[PDB]
Amino acid sequence: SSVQTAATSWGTVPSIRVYTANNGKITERCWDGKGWYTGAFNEPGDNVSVTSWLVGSAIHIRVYASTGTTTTEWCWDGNGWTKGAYTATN
Amino acid sequence: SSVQTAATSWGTVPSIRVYTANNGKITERCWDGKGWYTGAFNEPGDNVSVTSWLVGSAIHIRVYASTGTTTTEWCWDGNGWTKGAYTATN
Amino acid sequence: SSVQTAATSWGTVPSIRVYTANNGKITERCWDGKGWYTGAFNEPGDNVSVTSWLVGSAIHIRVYASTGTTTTEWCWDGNGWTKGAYTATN
Ligand SMILES: OC[C@@]1(O)OC[C@@H](O)[C@@H](O)[C@@H]1O
Ligand SMILES: OC[C@@]1(O)OC[C@@H](O)[C@@H](O)[C@@H]1O
Ligand SMILES: OC[C@@]1(O)OC[C@@H](O)[C@@H](O)[C@@H]1O
Repeated sequence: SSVQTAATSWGTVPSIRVYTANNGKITERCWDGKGWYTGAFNEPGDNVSVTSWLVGSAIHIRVYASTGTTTTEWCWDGNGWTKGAYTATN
Repeated sequence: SSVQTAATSWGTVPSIRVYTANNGKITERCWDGKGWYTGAFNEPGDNVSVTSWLVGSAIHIRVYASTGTTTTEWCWDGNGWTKGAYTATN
Repeated sequence: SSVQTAATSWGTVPSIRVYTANNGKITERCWDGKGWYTGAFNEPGDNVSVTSWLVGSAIHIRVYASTGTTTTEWCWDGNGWTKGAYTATN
């Protein structure tokens, strides 16, 4: 068994976020051009995917964390992570 | 065992598509700014990845669905899903 | 058990890169508008994710290859793949 990752990036420098699912926990490593550091995202999950988009200079991130058949969406919109409206009927 | 997801997004609103592989079947949930709904994509696969690109206002999506060592590419180019030219020698 | 893929794309044609983890090995298939071909990326790993960004017309790619709890970052910046600075404490 190996960890499972998901990655997103924005800008030209760039900024990168790498999410790793490891033993049921998803953590985040961050690059903003001057070294990797540990991000504020730490949530349960066995599987992770991510997407992001810019609006001007403002980044928006969506992380999809799944355990069993339940997927939880986590949202970054400039001022902290929040749970999103995503639902699915798996 | 957990489901496995892949996500893409475009624009600023934005639009988001989340693909979930669950028990050998890949389905699609969609956001266009006003609620999540079930998309037209429903194909067999144990693993999924996705990428997309805009040409002006027109979205193009590629979904890579894998079962065993066989990966099938599915294409959205504005008027329905079609099988793509992707091949690999896995 | 199925192979596991990750995909990225850039431009409008577009260019696409699809990475496949298969039996501990990650390989790359490439589209630049006129057929799929095998890319120069061939590295060990049981899991793969990818992100990319344009700077003008220059593509930059980051591939995250994981075996066990160890993730290795591979970088394309226009002139060959190189190992990146990414670390994590998994
Ligand atoms: O500046 C770092 C940070 O705020 O960037 C946005 C998100 O990736 C956060 O989890 C992360 O801590
Ligand atoms: O408007 C929704 C839709 O047409 O958007 C493009 C694709 O994601 C389709 O599967 C989906 O049904
Ligand atoms: O032109 C093809 C190529 O150079 O494109 C950039 C990377 O995807 C490489 O592995 C690949 O061989």
